Amino acid sequence: TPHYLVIACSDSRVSPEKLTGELFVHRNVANQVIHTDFNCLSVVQYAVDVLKIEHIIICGHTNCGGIHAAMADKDLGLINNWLLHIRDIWFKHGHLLGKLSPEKRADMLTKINVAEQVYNLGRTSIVKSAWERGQKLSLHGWVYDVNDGFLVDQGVMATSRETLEISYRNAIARLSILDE
Amino acid sequence: TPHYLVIACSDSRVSPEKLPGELFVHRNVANQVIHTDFNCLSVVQYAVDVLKIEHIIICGHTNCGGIHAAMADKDLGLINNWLLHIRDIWFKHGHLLGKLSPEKRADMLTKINVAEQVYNLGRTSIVKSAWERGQKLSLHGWVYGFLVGVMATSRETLEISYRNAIARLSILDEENIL
Amino acid sequence: TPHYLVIACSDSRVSPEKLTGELFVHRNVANQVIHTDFNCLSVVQYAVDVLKIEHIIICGHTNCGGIHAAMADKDLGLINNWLLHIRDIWFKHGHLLGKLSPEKRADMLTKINVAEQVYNLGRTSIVKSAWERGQKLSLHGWVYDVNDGFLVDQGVMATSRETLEISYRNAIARLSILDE
Amino acid sequence: TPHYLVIACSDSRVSPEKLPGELFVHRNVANQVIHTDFNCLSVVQYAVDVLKIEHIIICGHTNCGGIHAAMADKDLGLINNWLLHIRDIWFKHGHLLGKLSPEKRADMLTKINVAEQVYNLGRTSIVKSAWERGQKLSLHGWVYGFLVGVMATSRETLEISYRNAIARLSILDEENIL
Ligand SMILES: [Zn+2]
Ligand SMILES: [Zn+2]
Ligand SMILES: [Zn+2]
Ligand SMILES: [Zn+2]
Repeated sequence: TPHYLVIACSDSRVSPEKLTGELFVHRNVANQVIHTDFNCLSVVQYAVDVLKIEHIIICGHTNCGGIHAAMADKDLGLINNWLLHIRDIWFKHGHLLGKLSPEKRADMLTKINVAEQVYNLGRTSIVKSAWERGQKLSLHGWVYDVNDGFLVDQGVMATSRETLEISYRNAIARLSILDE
Repeated sequence: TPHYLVIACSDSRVSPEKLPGELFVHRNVANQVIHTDFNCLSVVQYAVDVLKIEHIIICGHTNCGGIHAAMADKDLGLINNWLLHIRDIWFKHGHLLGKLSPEKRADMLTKINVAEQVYNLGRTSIVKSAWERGQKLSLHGWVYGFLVGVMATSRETLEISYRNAIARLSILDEENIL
Repeated sequence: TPHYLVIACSDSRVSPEKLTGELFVHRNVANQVIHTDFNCLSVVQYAVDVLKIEHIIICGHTNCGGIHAAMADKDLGLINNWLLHIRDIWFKHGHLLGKLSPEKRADMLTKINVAEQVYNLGRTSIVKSAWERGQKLSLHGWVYDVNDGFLVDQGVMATSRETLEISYRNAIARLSILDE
Repeated sequence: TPHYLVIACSDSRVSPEKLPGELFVHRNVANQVIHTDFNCLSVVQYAVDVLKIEHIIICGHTNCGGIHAAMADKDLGLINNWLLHIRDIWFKHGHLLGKLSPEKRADMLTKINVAEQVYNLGRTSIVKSAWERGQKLSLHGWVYGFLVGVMATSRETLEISYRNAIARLSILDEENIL
């Protein structure tokens, strides 16, 4: 029975099964781990403390309607509140996203979003505690592209608090090198 | 582009994409719609108000870990709180479920659970408002090699269809009685 | 420093300080402990596991706008979702509430609501665990009346899972005896 | 009947009712407005849309346990997750805070925190919509024997007032620098 928790986007048309009964699956809009979302956290706590799942994959995707909607900033109603976390992420990386041509930002934000969600998952009390008590647990952030059908392990792979901080830092720095 | 929102369980072996790009998908433990879950409510509000999705399917499944875990009631930690809503639904139907033999109880609760979550979904401000302003929106509760319920198209048919599912489930087959 | 967590209503005009720096305070609409509300649960977990607060009081009040709004069933918007938990409580006790004259139901629902929130608090993983590991912890449900300025310890006092189940049962049964 | 919503901290010694039946009150740990907290959002939506409350006050306080706990970063369990939003705000202002001496850092974060939570409140769909439809609504961020900030009346003045509070807080008194 299952060995991977995958956290993926609700509007991704590639299923996690296809892009990988190994799988325990959470999906939400823009593949978020929000610090205080009982729904995702519950899932994570069950996967780690009960099922002893040893890999968590957060998978984003290009051409993601949740990302595009966080960026366009329309009055969508309740979902805007959900998407504000992604807006906080755009402004965390505002200088970086402003250098790019505007048809290119969404795909940058999509990758940055994945790194930030991994960083959040790694910071939950649940994952911190598992790493502190010796439990073998790895986090991964991937981004999938259906323009291709293909994948990028998005620079973020973490196996301890140490490797989370480092791999988070370097993913962002690797994303800050710009294709002319 | 998407025409269906599927709310399904995180431990389900099968992709909701059994049954491609017509699906918008939310997965959580025991396929719940909790009145006040920002995560599931956000998905529903976006599907309905923004994407104009005209069908919401809550799809449960038999041999559900989350259902079993809610009944075993061990100290699992945080997930126990999430599963408390499942234990409320168990006690709402305690006389019913006690009339089954032990080994049949899980699969009944799985079925009851779907009906209850459809009732919740239909009582959201999101869905009630969409029906009140004439939007076409149908809700479905299914249980997943076949798909074995509840079907709503308005607040009156939600009430009808929920009460019928429960009465229908209250009628016990000999092979299930204790 | 503090020895009581009080959970009270956001629209109550009597403050918990007055009706009791002893106090750590949570307030929300209709003084709820909802199973999966990270906000209240957080508070409870901190009070019990960190501050080692030994008493939790849930205090309701008569003439409570949250209760009245759950009962009238207007399209209020987002808050209706919050108040649905209270609607589930009305229907848990529908036969009992139908016997009463309609000008009397709200005050009955207010008291029943308090018993149900205590029962929920007692069922959290946090409180179950504290009782299981020997920690001294008492729960109380009170209802305050500003028609009077006065109090009723609403039949629900709990110090273990055992006393929670019992005291919950008897509170409801005591509330089911009707004043002709 | 009520004219003020007060969002204050659960560990505050003083009743928000220092400063009677004019107050509708929400209390949580470190007086947060988290974008997706159903509890606080519900209160705000009811105050604004239903009770027609024209003022929202986020009132923080010095010597705040929740702020201290977020900075100490011990393994407290569930509450750590709630306090993570506070640590995000710390790191958003990491260069600022690192320029203070250690024993002054808490009280700066308390002040920053209020400003950040007012910014959150002003960016809610609830508040943005109320401003967009012309409703009179002002937001305030205060820190509590005196009341030592941010004041918003529209989305443009929210932006102005938030940026000014942060720049104003960035100007360091000699007695606070390290
Ligand atoms: Zn997406
Ligand atoms: Zn399942
Ligand atoms: Zn009240
Ligand atoms: Zn405080």
